[PDB]
Amino acid sequence: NTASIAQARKLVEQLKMEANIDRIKVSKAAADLMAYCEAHAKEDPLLTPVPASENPFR
Amino acid sequence: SELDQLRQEAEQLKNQIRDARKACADATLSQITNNIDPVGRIQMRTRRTLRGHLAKIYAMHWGTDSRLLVSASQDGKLIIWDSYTTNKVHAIPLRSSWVMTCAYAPSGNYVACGGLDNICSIYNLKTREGNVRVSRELAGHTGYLSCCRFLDDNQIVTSSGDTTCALWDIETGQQTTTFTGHTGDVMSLSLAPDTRLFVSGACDASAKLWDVREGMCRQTFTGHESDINAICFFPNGNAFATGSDDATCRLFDLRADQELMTYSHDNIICGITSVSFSKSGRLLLAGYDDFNCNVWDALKADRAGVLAGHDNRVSCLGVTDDGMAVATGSWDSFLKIWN
Amino acid sequence: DYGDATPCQKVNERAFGAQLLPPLYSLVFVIGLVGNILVVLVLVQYKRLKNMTSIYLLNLAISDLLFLFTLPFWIDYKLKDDWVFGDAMCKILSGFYYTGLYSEIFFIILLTIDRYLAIVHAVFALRARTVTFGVITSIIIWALAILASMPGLYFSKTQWEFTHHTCSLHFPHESLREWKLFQALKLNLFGLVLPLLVMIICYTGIIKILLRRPNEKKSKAVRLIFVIMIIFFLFWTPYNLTILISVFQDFLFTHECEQSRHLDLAVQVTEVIAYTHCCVNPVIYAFVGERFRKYLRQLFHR
Amino acid sequence: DVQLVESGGGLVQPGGSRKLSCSASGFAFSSFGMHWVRQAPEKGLEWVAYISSGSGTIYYADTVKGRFTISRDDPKNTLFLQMTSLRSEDTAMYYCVRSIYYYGSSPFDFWGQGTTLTVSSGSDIVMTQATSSVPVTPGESVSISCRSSKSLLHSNGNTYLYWFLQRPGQSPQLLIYRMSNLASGVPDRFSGSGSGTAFTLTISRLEAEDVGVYYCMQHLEYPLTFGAGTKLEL
Amino acid sequence: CTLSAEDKAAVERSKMIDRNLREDGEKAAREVKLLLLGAGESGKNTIVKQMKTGIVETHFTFKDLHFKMFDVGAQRSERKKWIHCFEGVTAIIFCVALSDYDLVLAEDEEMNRMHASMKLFDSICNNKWFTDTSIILFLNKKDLFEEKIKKSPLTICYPEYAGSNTYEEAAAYIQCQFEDLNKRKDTKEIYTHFTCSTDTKNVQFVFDAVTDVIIKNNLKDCGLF
Amino acid sequence: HFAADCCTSYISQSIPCSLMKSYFETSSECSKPGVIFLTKKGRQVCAKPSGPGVQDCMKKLKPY
Ligand SMILES: CC(C)CCC[C@@H](C)[C@H]1CC[C@H]2[C@@H]3CC=C4C[C@@H](O)CC[C@]4(C)[C@H]3CC[C@]12C
Repeated sequence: NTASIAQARKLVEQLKMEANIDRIKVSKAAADLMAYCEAHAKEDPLLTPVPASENPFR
Repeated sequence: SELDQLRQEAEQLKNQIRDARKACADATLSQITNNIDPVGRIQMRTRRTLRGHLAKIYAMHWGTDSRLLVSASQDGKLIIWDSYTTNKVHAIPLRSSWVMTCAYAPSGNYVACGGLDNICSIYNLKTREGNVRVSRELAGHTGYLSCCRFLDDNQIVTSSGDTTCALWDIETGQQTTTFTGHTGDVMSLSLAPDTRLFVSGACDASAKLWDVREGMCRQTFTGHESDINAICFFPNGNAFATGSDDATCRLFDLRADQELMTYSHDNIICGITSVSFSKSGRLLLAGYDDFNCNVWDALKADRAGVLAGHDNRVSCLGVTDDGMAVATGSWDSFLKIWN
Repeated sequence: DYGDATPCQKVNERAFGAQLLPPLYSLVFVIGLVGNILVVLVLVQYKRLKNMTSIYLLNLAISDLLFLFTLPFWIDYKLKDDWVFGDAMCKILSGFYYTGLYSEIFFIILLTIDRYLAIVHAVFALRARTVTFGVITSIIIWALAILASMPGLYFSKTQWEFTHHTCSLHFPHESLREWKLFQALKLNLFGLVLPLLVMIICYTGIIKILLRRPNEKKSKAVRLIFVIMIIFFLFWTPYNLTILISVFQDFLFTHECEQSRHLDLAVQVTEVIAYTHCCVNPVIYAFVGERFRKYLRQLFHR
Repeated sequence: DVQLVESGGGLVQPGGSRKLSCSASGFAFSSFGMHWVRQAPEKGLEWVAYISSGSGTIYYADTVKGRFTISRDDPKNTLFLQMTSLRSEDTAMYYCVRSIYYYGSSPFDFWGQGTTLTVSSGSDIVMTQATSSVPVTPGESVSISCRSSKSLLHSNGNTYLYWFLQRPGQSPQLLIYRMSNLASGVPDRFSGSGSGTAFTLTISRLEAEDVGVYYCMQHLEYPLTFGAGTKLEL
Repeated sequence: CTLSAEDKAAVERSKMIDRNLREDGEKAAREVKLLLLGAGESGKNTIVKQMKTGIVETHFTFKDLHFKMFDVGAQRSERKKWIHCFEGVTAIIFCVALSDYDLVLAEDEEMNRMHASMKLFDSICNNKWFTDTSIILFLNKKDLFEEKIKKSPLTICYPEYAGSNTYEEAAAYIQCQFEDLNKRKDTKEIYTHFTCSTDTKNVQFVFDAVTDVIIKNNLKDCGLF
Repeated sequence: HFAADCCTSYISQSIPCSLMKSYFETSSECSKPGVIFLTKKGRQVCAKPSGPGVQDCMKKLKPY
């Protein structure tokens, strides 16, 4: 049945495009997320709660 | 046998991809965030309770203005809430009471819902007549509608039990792009902050990064042992978190194409229904079948806090765009705002 | 000259009663109060699950609490052999006592009719067993209890016996017999005849349904129904019979002062007997159900 | 289309009774609260009566209190005003006004055509429009002012100022429904700004159709008080 | 009261919304919910016709009682993802075809249709969401069974059968085989009816079974259980 | 019910109210009404409320 071969091909090209991807080391991606979290630390009301005068749900 | 040759080609391609991923893993997130000061104890408190739904709540979505909410229950009701005063702004009767998802448009002009009817209904909030009307009905899926998200007033993305996703032009009612490649039911969607990519998680224990404009799958991520029920983007768009029936949350990085961190506990044996990040991305909030919500330190993978107060399964979460509050909704028919 | 008629002093019977009544009253009070406050705390919290049965059971608990509230004052009166309170206090306590009695009985009747509608007319009960009707019928029942408690409040007063005080009803002269007959018969026909008749009819219907295509749980429910009827009958018939005899103690007894003191002892003992039904009710109507125990366990765990 | 058509206005003797009716078409009448506003031949708008959606709250101005009754029949979509003990001051053109209230809503957004009634023979906020008339030429920017007795800024953060335009021979049209909030179908040329007790409406690139009388209203508390009216000419 | 005029009007609107929600909930609580399940297509459509592409809802009224029946056929997705949506259903109506014992699935040749029906019944009956809900079982096409049992022995599907090849014992055996799958016999009942393409009493049977379920729930509420 | 003291018989002739200290109207508990009296020597006395002179002198006695 040609359907099985067609499905297998489509999977083969999908893995072909997935294989040719430029990847970076994890040591740099982790550094990027850590830097993003450090840069926006003070803007997070859930991590550093704001005074009750500035809380719309007080 | 051509089929055997194709299968062996696929296997060796998968081996090559795994080898490249292993070659890119020179360190782990845990050995880099080792020197970070821990968050401490997160103690959030209920500021509002939203009453009026008379059945299990399945979905909620925050407005862009961080005051307005839409929630959907098996009453056959959509409710739009003012969270500051607890006033009900709108109550929308649904043609089918089996809703599983709801979305609120970034402009604030439209609300979307759908479920076991296989249809995505788009509702106009701002009419001259003064009532909410059905703007459009989007048909074309053959399995239940599990998640929908607006790109603008005219484009919306939906995921289904078809194993497919679909991008729709609302004006014409026609399906503009179809995203195929999953083998099990797609349960969740999350849009990138720049709205040019999807992540979708499915019942085949896989997540897939999609390109909206081309309609082709950019990347595939695996690692869970069971169905992925929830997925959410990191605030900068370079990572996403997934929640599953196996009780673990996982962090995946797009550029490194790997899994970075796992959030699990020995005392947690239930599935995860929903995940969300805070504004800075440092806290990962997940709702459980243990009838509550956990707050994880997304860089340490430590448990930082607990939100208890629901008498049934926590089904839906949300964080406001400015990060002031969290909203939780459960099967006990209540919504709670936390600060 | 007055050396022909002399009253007999019931000091021996008062002394004996002071030693037997309070030691049982204290246990009745503690058990009934803990049970009924527990029932109220459990029922108040579930707002959503409120139905007409919850309304009736809550009001039954309130009635029992009122009646057990009168008990400490009576305990004190028995212990100190004197009334240390005012006339207004006597009137308020009599009103509270008869209100608790009559409201308890009427709310038991309401619970029985609720059960009859829920089981025998289950389809019809969908449109009838609503919280609004529960609240209204509760208002009428409380009004009827207050109206039936009027003679107690109107006639009761305190008067002085020779270094002590007594709260008594003190009905008008030359008409004690007719008013005692009226009050005894209202207690008899609204305490036994009407409640027992309602229980017989309603539980006959309920047991008739439970025994078609029987199960183990239905047999257990039938057993519980029989227990309820037997407990009500044996706890309330003694008191009512002794009251009805006490009304006509003149003719029935061939002698007096050696026998109506025995009658007085009988009255105090059946008083406790009828008093303990306020303790029995939370067990009978609240504790046996699975949902009540389950939500009670949730109350402990929260 | 949204439509309010009014009837029952005519010549009447003093001390008589007349009943005004306002049929509603093209919208959900039950959802909207309804107001009656009158304009005398002196042409200053005055609020008269308010009936809420569901009839829960009814408010009346002091002048008409006790002689005027406001009622609504939701199934037939009709608003009624019953007037008794009619006085010469009562002669005016009466307007049915639509008004809905929720977070982010736009009240006073549609006005009726109006009907003419002819009669033969201290804590209120005062709204002050200093300039009676402004001669204008098309293409220039024009600023209109509205001073207020008390600050209109509530503790919520809302300033309860409304701007209306009445063109010659037409009913008033809403322009700015809260200070700096622009109504639907209204060009971006109109802008509103102010603080506390001082207010301003700015028109840029003025056009011919802008000619008319501009009114300013407060919605902070009842009774609702209008400004005197500023006229644009030429 | 520290509220603007428009804030008070907004609260009044919210209160009216509350009253509308309460009225809708009161109307909703007084109707019967029925989940209609069947392996393949047994008699399901005929049952729906007698009692009168996602979930299909059917409304009807019998003897002053309102019934809503939900057909989840044509939903070919993982059942364990949407079955919990019917946790609070009043009853489950399960349709099984009696004539479909010798036949095969026609998708997989080895498995009999009756065994597939029994597997579906076992999955539904012992499902964790349906612990305390009852099942009304309809054994359809009995007349077509009558013509087939007298030639085709039932041993084709149930080899352990040791009775006579006539319809009384065959039907009793099938009913017993289905009821023996109930692994929670102290909490839920199974009501079995033998019906046909031309029967008028199926709605009456459903009404009686639902009356029993309502009485049982009232017993649980009143405290007699 | 506290088993109050009450009379079982009445005096045939009018009680001289001069030989008295105090009076009591009998409680409702006993079958038949009476009025208790206390004399100088202290042994108790009673008669019908509608007797010959009980209501004539009962006011003349006061708790003072
Ligand atoms: C002896 C006197 C003081 C008794 C006075 C009792 C009256 C005034 C009080 C005592 C018990 C009360 C009831 C207790 C609980 C309920 C159930 C509630 O959902 C509706 C109101 C209702 C029905 C209350 C109404 C007020 C009530 C009837």
